[PDB]
Amino acid sequence: ASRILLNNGAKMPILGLGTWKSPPGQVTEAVKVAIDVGYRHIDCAHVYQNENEVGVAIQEKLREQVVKREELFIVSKLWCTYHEKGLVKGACQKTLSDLKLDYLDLYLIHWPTGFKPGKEFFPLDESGNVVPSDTNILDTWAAMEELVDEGLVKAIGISNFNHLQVEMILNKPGLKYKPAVNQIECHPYLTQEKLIQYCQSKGIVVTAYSPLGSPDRPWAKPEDPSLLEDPRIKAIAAKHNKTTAQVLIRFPMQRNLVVIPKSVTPERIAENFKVFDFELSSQDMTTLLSYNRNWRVCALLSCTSHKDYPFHEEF
Ligand SMILES: NC(=O)c1ccc[n+]([C@@H]2O[C@H](COP(=O)([O-])OP(=O)(O)OC[C@H]3O[C@@H](n4cnc5c(N)ncnc54)[C@H](OP(=O)(O)O)[C@@H]3O)[C@@H](O)[C@H]2O)c1
Ligand SMILES: O=C(O)COc1cc(Cl)ccc1C(=O)NCc1cccc([N+](=O)[O-])c1
Repeated sequence: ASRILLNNGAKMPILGLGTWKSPPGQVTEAVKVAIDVGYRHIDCAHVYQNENEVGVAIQEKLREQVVKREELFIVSKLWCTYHEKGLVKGACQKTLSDLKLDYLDLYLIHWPTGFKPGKEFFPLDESGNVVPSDTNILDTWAAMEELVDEGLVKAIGISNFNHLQVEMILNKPGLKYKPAVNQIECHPYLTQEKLIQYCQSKGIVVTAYSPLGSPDRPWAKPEDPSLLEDPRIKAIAAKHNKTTAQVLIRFPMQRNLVVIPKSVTPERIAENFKVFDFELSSQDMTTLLSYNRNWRVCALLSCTSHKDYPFHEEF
């Protein structure tokens, strides 16, 4: 199937286009190309500073009648400086206006860590620690629920929540809507088995981010492993007559995950979508899982003393 059923009763395309790092001068064409070659899910965020340009492409393909709005699944995320109850609707509405949408299919709490509101996305103290917000994830969640009840978003969810944090929301007193999605880092070097089964056992769909290991991440170092260049993965790809990226994308698909590879390269946007006509064997799957090294693209030293920092816990 190309879509997975969420606990809100809506269907979500299991392949989407990521947009973090997509330059504002190239992401309009990248999203236009993606829609033209079949993509119906775009992963966005205010903090990525390119929603206006992504929105230009969405609007143009709607206008061109390449796609209908109902056929699209647009996702964005509440940035950390907007966890306060009074700031959530505005933050959502700014994203909607930029994306030139009247609703989002899914809106996520981007990180469990709330930061001091202001112009700065990472407000810092003199020693470089991030300045927290005294807002907690359950009050932020109640504000997310209000967005559903106002018709601005069809589904709400979370991202980078560890299993204790997911658990806290599922056990929130008065919980009105369960999280539909937990969007987390996942690839053969960070296979996430425990957190994934926990979420799936609760009816929470997991989206895998950085599925290719985010080779363009701005903090990359030489010592770092490289999925795309791992000869063991290259060999599985060769066997299947596919590219390494195609294998890295099909892998989470077969674990019942949604996956959101990013590219601004038209040829790779198309390649990355051509993953619905081959199957990895159980053995291939277990082999790729065996490459786990608990290696994370996404974690910040500036946040490690925040009370809600998600990655001290095992999972
Ligand atoms: N929730 C959050 O905290 C969070 C965090 C990180 C990421 N995400 C989302 O997840 C998306 C995907 O993660 P990501 O951007 O970190 O990295 P990614 O998708 O793992 O990797 C993107 C890198 O791979 C390259 N690439 C793409 N397709 C390729 C192919 N077929 N062959 C060779 N190289 C290829 C891209 O190059 P070109 O673009 O130059 O083609 C780019 O440098 C993000 O864009 C964002 O939407 C969410
Ligand atoms: O977060 C993403 O979607 C991708 O990563 C980005 C993207 C942009 Cl535009 C800016 C900054 C980041 C980034 O440093 N994310 C890591 C991060 C953030 C917050 C808290 C944490 N944390 O660990 O508590 C980690």
